Amino acid sequence: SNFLAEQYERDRKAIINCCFSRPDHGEPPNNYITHVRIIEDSKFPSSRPPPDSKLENKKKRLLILSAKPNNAKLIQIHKARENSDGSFQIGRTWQLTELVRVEKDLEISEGFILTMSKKYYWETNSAKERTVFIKSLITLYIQTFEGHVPELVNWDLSLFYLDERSYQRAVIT
Amino acid sequence: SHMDFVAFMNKINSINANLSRYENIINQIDAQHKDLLTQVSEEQEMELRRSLDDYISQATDLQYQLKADIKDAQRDGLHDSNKQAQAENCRQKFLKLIQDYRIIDSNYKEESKEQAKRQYTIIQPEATDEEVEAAINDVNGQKTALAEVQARHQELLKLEKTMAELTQLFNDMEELV
Repeated sequence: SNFLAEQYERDRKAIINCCFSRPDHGEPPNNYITHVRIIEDSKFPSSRPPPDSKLENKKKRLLILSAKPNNAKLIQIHKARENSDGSFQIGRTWQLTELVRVEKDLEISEGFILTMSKKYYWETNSAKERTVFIKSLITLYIQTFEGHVPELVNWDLSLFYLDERSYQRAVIT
Repeated sequence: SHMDFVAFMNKINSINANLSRYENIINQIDAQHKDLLTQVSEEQEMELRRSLDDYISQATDLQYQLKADIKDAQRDGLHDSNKQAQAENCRQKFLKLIQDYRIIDSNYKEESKEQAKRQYTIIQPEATDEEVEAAINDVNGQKTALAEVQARHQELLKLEKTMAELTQLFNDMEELV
């Protein structure tokens, strides 16, 4: 009934407990912002997987947005996974300034492409989860880099409270 | 009830009136920015900044009023689908204009930095490109060109404060859905 929101709170509490609670050796940990569950195809990581990609290729992962503790303007993107014992663990980290292009898959309601140095194809579990997370990602970018946006491909600009006029004035291109 | 209906619609009409009023102010600010980047006399620049400061002040006041009226209208539509939709529509249009204002001040900040950099190459012809960027990015070290660098430096600080206000207002309105 209300499983989506309730599982988001469990994931949030567990992500914070496993990844954003113990200090390093030696700032305090980063500050969690948001996350989303994703499907990653290990054979087709950079483009839309063909329909006949076997299910063994599909891996359960998560994308996480966080901020450095002493600088709320330094945002990082993380890819995480659930270990066999249930612990969450971050495996890959980008700086938000690396995000250059964000594209919506016109044929798959859950798919999207993020471009840093490489292209990364992922899918959310549902169509609504792609809309909410990408809105959070772009909104956080405009706020972080003072009215700038990465290149946006095939999105409704009103999702980010933009129009064609304000997008052209703000895009990094 | 009839009177209950026009009461809520009077709230929506008032919000929509202040919304278009807010949009005009934002465009007047953008125009004052671009006129201030032209060659103007001292008295002409004082007149332009008088209107700009007034417009900025009106924008802050309308942001307070739109924030309160939109939140109040949303509470009136907690169990009425039609009231909820109209109030939500007002909330989305408000956020789009806040995004316009943020982007407009962002453009002006860049072009004001580029003007301050080119104005720093005159006061220090021997200074390198990196020393120019480092000097403009506050702080370390502060002719007609000297007063403008100090002026645009104090203006960049107030632009960053205004854009921080818009970020806070933007997030205050997102804690509504």
